[PDB]
Amino acid sequence: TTLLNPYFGEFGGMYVPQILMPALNQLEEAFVRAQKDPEFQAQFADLLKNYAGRPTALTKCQNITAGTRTTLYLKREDLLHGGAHKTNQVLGQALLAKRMGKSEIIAETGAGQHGVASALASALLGLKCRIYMGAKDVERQSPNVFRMRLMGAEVIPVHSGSATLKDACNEALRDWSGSYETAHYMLGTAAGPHPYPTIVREFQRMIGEETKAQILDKEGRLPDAVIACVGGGSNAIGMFADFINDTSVGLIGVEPGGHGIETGEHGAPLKHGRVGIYFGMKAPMMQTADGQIEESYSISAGLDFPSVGPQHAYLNSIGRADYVSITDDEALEAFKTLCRHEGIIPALESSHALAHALKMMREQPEKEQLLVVNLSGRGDKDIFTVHDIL
Amino acid sequence: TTLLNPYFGEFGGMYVPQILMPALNQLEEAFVRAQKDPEFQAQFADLLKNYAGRPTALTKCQNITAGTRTTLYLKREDLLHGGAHKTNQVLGQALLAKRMGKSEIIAETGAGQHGVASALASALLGLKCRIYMGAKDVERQSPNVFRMRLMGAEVIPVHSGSATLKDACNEALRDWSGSYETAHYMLGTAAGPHPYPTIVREFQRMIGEETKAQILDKEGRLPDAVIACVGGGSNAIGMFADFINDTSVGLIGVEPGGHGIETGEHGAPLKHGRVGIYFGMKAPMMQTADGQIEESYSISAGLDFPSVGPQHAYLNSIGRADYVSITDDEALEAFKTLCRHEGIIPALESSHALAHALKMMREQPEKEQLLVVNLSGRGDKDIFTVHDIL
Amino acid sequence: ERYENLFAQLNDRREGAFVPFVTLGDPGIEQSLKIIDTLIDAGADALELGVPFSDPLADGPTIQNANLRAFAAGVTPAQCFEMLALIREKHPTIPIGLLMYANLVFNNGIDAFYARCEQVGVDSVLVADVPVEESAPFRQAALRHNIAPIFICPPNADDDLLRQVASYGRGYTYLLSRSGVTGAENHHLIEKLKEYHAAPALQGFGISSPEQVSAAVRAGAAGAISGSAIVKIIEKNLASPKQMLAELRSFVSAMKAASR
Amino acid sequence: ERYENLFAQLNDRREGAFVPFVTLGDPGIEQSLKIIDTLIDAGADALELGVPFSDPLADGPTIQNANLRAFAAGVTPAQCFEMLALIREKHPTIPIGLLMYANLVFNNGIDAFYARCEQVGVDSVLVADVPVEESAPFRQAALRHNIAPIFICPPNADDDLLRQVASYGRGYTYLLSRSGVTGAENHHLIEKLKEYHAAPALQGFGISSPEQVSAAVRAGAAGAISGSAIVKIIEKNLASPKQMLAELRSFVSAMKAASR
Ligand SMILES: O=P(O)(O)OCCCc1c[nH]c2ccc(F)cc12
Ligand SMILES: O=P(O)(O)OCCCc1c[nH]c2ccc(F)cc12
Ligand SMILES: *Cc1c(COP(=O)(O)O)cnc(C)c1O
Ligand SMILES: *Cc1c(COP(=O)(O)O)cnc(C)c1O
Ligand code: NA
Ligand code: NA
Repeated sequence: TTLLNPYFGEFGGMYVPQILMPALNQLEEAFVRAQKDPEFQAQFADLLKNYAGRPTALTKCQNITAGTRTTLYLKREDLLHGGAHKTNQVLGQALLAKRMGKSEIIAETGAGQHGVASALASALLGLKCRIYMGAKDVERQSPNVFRMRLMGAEVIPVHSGSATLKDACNEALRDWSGSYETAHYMLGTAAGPHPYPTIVREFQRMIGEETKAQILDKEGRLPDAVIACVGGGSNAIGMFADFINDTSVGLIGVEPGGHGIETGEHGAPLKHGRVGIYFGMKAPMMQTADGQIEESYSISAGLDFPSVGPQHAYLNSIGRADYVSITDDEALEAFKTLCRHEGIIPALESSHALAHALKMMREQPEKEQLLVVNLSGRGDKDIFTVHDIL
Repeated sequence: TTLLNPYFGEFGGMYVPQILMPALNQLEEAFVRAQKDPEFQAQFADLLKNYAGRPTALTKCQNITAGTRTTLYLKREDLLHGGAHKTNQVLGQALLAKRMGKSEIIAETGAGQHGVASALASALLGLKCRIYMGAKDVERQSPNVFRMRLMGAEVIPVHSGSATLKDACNEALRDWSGSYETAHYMLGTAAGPHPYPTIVREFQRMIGEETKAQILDKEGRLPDAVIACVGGGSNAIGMFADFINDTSVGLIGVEPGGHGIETGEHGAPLKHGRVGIYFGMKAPMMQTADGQIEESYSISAGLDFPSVGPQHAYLNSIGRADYVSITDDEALEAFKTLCRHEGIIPALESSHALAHALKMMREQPEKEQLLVVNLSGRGDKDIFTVHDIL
Repeated sequence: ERYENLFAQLNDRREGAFVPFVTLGDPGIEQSLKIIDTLIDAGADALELGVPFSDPLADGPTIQNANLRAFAAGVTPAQCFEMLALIREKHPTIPIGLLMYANLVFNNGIDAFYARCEQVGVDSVLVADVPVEESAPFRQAALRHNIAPIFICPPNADDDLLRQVASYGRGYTYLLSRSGVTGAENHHLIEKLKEYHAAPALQGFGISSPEQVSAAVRAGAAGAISGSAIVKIIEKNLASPKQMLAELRSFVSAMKAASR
Repeated sequence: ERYENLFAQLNDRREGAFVPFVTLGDPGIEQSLKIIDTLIDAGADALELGVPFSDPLADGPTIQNANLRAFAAGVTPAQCFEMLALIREKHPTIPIGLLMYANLVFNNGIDAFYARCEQVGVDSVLVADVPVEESAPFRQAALRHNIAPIFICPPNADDDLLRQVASYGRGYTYLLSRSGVTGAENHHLIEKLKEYHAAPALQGFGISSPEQVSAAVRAGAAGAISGSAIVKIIEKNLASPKQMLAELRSFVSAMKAASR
């Protein structure tokens, strides 16, 4: 038995080899006590504030919405140490690891951002960091790899399977099944076996709590909708969490549509995949008709998770949240538009969220709406990519 | 005559062609009134807070100083929108430009960071941006150039002279001498003709004001010394300003020593150059025995200004502030050390400041000292550079 | 049924069971079927067969490569069930157990997967990524179709788990010799399992030498499962089918010999 | 002295002064001296000579290139003063004005630069980046060494500036025809300057056509200065010294002719 519910409706669970259950049970228990431990919270908040840079600003866009009745605010997680929202949760999981007496950290990474965040939190807190990365990604993410090494993290390429993120996720679990005693698996998104979906959300929840207080302060009211891209689901659920009970606030998740849904080359498992059991959870995913797991495709490398967090699949099923997709080209246009009119280079990941807000505005220009887009990260990393395409 | 003193002791002045004096006088006057205008301040502070990310954190280093009696804090300007402290001042100069009815912006840039900051402030405030860059730098700063273009700024290469920063500074003044009526010259450092040294300092002054309140809060006392690298002098004077009257606080400026002072290949004009008249000011600079201006050399491209701000030359002469140098290798070691023990990638520029703090600590480990280093920027931009060297 | 029978017989002959594991379709369909016929001829008491899955997270390199070779051969779950039927048609009494990953079982409906196992003649199913806590739907479907749901007893097993594995499992109990994943180059439980009337224990993971089989049986286990050690012989002889079967016969006979 | 004399003479002959400007040492020492002798022979009333500086921020492309050519020739300030002496030795009466940038004057001491100008026979010095507000040290040093400190009267000049330029300047007043920098392809003041007893005005910047000289004199100016237009002839004939001098003679004579 567990202390917390491992399922969100029919999605979730703990589908891991029997050998790992005690590790999972130990983690849930450590999390539940840390959550009630004032000393743990003070420590977490201290690092978020004095080391990461929280609270991040909530910027009102004054040029981009000209000529419409849309007021758009951007939650600036791009201003967080590391350049992305991932930093919030790895700092918490690292404190959790220490609380359990663990001295090593295992992490999986695709685009490399989670790897970098895991490495920086480890270096800061004196933990040994082991990072698994698909050989194909290692090759395409040379900069992030050097960054990880520079921070003392060990980067191990994974040549098995497709040699991408899903294969790195496999290797991390394999490693952990044998080293759970001294090492902690720092999962990178709000997915996987319980209690990770729950832990990662609670450690990303300050994004939505800050936004709410910030919008209430600047506009005297809650937004009509908050929008966030969904790769695995952490930045999105982090933004959604505090608004879930405010039924008047729309929650919109944007999955990458790649070259277009109809082309089959996308990364939108939540709305265009099929429920399966993988990576320790029951959730919708990219899989063949045979049940073999497939990769997610997108112009932005950071939305490569072939599945999605269970709480999202759940929020969708009960109609609390809506999920849409945005193609590469639409994300590109949103990327260019923000650079040119607001002087902010957004991550191609976050551009998917921005592109949808832009669409809501443009399709109904006279509609009065207060929107908040979660700018999950900065796009310096995407400069060359957008360069060549252009 | 002018409203403010154009000189700091014997350094400073307004050594520009006669045709530009009225532009200078108009700017000083606009600055003096803006400085007294509550509406202007509210606007400036608003942008700094909700758009740039101020106040930046003051991080206590807990690993790097282990085994010594040195307490080291880092002022995180690396967490500022844009990744560097330059953002603070360009936002203010942009508001100044609008206040004067100017609609265009002229800027010079070497490493490209000032160009990027000028471009982002222009895009945000609806100003047309023209940026001059030495052809040699354009070539070596491909990423920053694309960033500038991406933000709608015009980047014009300068093939004259050495085709580096000093030549770009020349072209900007040439351009301005003929377009001062509709355009404003957004100088990138606390140097040049009055009132730029004064304006840039006042627009960077929040760095030191924040630090003081932050240190007083965390340590209950003022630091023993605050340290900052000096390329042209803006991040340094921004940090120093608020502490100048607190005589118990040491002010230390670090110029790049390149391959070593004795090799002649450095960028430390303040302590190893000779007073000359150039770029509209009387200050120490890199020049031949003949009086021809020379380039500053350093592993970090952002410390390429062949001279130094006049207030620094002045603070040094009266012994209020001390200036030292740090070689490429020392900056490199400091760069690696911060990545590995604190999980922060510093700009190679800021690493010069860090390297000196490290030296103060290491040379006298039992000396009790409270130090603050101004982490002027992040080093993502330096990853490949440090890569190859390594 | 088939497990009960096999175990009754082995007990009378005072010997342990040797169970080889191979991936269906490795290195190809025709060669895989030949490999399997050789394993049985050489002395295997039962078979543990894996269905090629894209993300075998409980498997070490050796078997990860076996899956790749299988996929490279165009092998699909449907083709596996075809092989499974042909194998059963040739060997009516040997117990056949499948080593599965959850998605391949869940894919087209849980009950439908077991119904297919039943009609093909499969005896047991071990779902590697389904712990006892999440097994309800799986074991019930297995029972409804007369398939034995196999459960893993890990070394870090506490009493509660022991009791569950004992009452939920059937056919045999998979006993983990260590933590980690499958890999050739890598008692209190046995007694407690017996105490709780658990199905005969078969030890697995790392069993590559004949003496390991002797020791397993001596420790109280009904037999041993060996996979990577067998699969390694396949990969090392890819270029020569003949030598592959010869070496397979030799290894298997030596391993079964040790079970007596 | 030399300016006073030149201007007295020109007034009697009812003509304006034509003053060419070239960079000392462009394209080389020997050729530069020849170019200068040709300018005088062709009709120049005075010379405005630039000393190659590394950062000529008040200069357009044409002259920026002249400095480069000079540096490429190894020309230094010391060599310029050597040329300056040879030129004076050959032409005892022509006024010689130097176009300088502040650092080259400040370098080894302000007073020392003017002392050297005096001993070499230089008549005036125009420091391009020193406005009247910062000129105290410079004009005083100039006066002490009998050198005329030249000041620029820009088009956006207000009355106060006018009065200062009038009382501080000597020899001649440099009148800016426009804002911006030097470049060939690019009255109220004149009266006020006369009212305030300013030294004879010489208009400069953009003067490249003979009619421009006529118009300048007609407007009330004592003459015109032309630089880029002259330097352009040098760069365009680099490969042929002979044609360079020929074309220089032609342009200069045409320009001086227009001053009458
Ligand atoms: O000889 P070895 O170590 O390859 O064991 C193979 C055992 C059979 C086996 C193959 N794949 C597995 C995945 C999970 C599991 F519990 C058991 C197995
Ligand atoms: O013909 P043109 O436009 O090249 O003018 C040349 C005038 C002489 C000249 C050469 N360099 C200068 C720098 C400043 C200044 F006030 C005047 C000059
Ligand atoms: C990691 C990342 C994402 C995707 O992860 P989620 O878990 O879906 O939040 C999105 N944006 C940025 C900038 C990221 O780094
Ligand atoms: C521009 C820059 C500097 C140098 O400029 P100063 O005017 O000397 O402050 C130093 N550090 C960083 C990161 C910079 O971008
Ligand atoms: Na996904
Ligand atoms: Na400098």
